[PDB]
Amino acid sequence: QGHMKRLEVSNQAKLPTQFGEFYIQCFREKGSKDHLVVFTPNFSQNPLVRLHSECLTGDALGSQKCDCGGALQMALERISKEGGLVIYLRQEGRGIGLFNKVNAYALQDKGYDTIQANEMIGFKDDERDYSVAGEILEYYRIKKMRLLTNNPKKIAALEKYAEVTRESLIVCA
Amino acid sequence: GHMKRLEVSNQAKLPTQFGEFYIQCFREKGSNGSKDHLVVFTPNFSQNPLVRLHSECLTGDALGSQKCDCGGALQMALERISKEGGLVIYLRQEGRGIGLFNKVNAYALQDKGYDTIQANEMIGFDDERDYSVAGEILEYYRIKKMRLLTNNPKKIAALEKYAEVTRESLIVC
Repeated sequence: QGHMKRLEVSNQAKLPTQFGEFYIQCFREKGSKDHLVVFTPNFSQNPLVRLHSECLTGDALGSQKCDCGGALQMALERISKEGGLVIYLRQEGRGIGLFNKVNAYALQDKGYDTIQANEMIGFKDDERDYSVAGEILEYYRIKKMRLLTNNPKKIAALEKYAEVTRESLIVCA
Repeated sequence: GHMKRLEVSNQAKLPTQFGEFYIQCFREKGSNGSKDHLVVFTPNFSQNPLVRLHSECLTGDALGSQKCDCGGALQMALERISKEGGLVIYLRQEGRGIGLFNKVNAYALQDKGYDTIQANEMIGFDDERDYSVAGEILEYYRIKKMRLLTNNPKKIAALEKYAEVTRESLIVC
């Protein structure tokens, strides 16, 4: 589907998974990051949408940490039963990346407290931008949606691209 | 703290559905955040440890894909190192070093029934994966002998340069 302001869209492809049959489609922001949307063949005019920030440990390694453990899996189970999309953004560790997140873990392991840890690695504010997700929503022509999130910054960002109903994602509560 | 090509994080504990691992991030110095390689390992592994040199594959690794290209491979390797002792060296080299965007387009061509010669040409496909950073990781952990869980002669051939390698076959499908 071509390009829209340094965002390239791949063809869609079938992906059979243990959760069921999805389509996937890559959105390459050129800079340069390959985001992915995973969607059920049919979804409604008010689909369940999960905006997921990459978390390698929870997503791929079966982490049991509450930071992101089980979250991707829960979202894929939910869109599978109910229809919808997962918008998989490549923004590991709130935008500061895996390296720093691993050091944050190791600081936690040694028993530093939250503020000491942040201070030592350097993480000031959450550096994530979600406007790229807005473009993906326009591409699929989603006007209203149920967003699976407990993050008001994600809610706040997407409400200028569509009508958002919040829905909580409690994996670890 | 640096090495030759890589910067190394602190080691961090990761509790997983497979057992308790340690993880350590190896970042290519002067990389944007897209070369944060990760080693996942069991505490105090042997002198002939099981090693999986894993090329990032989002669909298999994170999305529960049932495709034989990479479906189940990461899970199998984590189950195995947890029982036997060892390491997964997770290299950020999605799509044979060509990337996720191209991989999804390659999938879409297979969906349409193009044959393998046709798909390659149309995608613009050489296997661009370098494994020499895995060598520095092996040197860092002082691994001079290993059982390499793979069916790829190029992975074997490359790691033979740094250590004595015994091949172990990976059977997922």
